[PDB]
Amino acid sequence: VIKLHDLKPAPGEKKAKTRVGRGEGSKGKTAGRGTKGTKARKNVPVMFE
RNA sequence: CAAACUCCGUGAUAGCUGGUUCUCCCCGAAAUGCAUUUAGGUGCAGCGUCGCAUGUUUCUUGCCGGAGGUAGAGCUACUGGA
Ligand SMILES: [Mg+2]
Ligand SMILES: [Mg+2]
Ligand SMILES: [Mg+2]
Ligand SMILES: [Mg+2]
Ligand SMILES: [Mg+2]
Ligand SMILES: [Mg+2]
Ligand SMILES: [Mg+2]
Ligand SMILES: [Mg+2]
Ligand SMILES: [Mg+2]
Ligand SMILES: [Mg+2]
Ligand SMILES: [Mg+2]
Ligand SMILES: [Mg+2]
Ligand SMILES: [Mg+2]
Ligand SMILES: [Mg+2]
Ligand SMILES: [Mg+2]
Ligand SMILES: [Mg+2]
Repeated sequence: VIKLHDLKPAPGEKKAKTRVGRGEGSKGKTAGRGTKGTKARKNVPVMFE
């Protein structure tokens, strides 16, 4: 018997989103951008070497 | 006031400064080279990580084959110098 409550997503379909910057517990204070730098502020184009 | 004030383009633009919030488990860097209107930025390769693949090809020692050209030494051997 299938009720609307027993539905199960398949193992591995649901990968949790990565909420960058939410405490030193997981991703803290720099959001995986390292310390100061251009990538630390906005970005650099796809082109300029 | 070395270009008045209010509104608007306007979230002007900031390679600069600050800040970036709940827990645990696993691995774990560099401050190097090259290039750069580049030197406090950035990209490539090394350095980490995760996955896949080759599953030891890697490591240590012993022995073997090797080329050096340093320490030292030498100079009636040269270049110098006494
Ligand atoms: Mg900071
Ligand atoms: Mg720095
Ligand atoms: Mg950086
Ligand atoms: Mg006025
Ligand atoms: Mg407007
Ligand atoms: Mg505009
Ligand atoms: Mg602004
Ligand atoms: Mg900007
Ligand atoms: Mg500061
Ligand atoms: Mg460790
Ligand atoms: Mg083997
Ligand atoms: Mg030998
Ligand atoms: Mg020999
Ligand atoms: Mg000597
Ligand atoms: Mg002698
Ligand atoms: Mg001579």
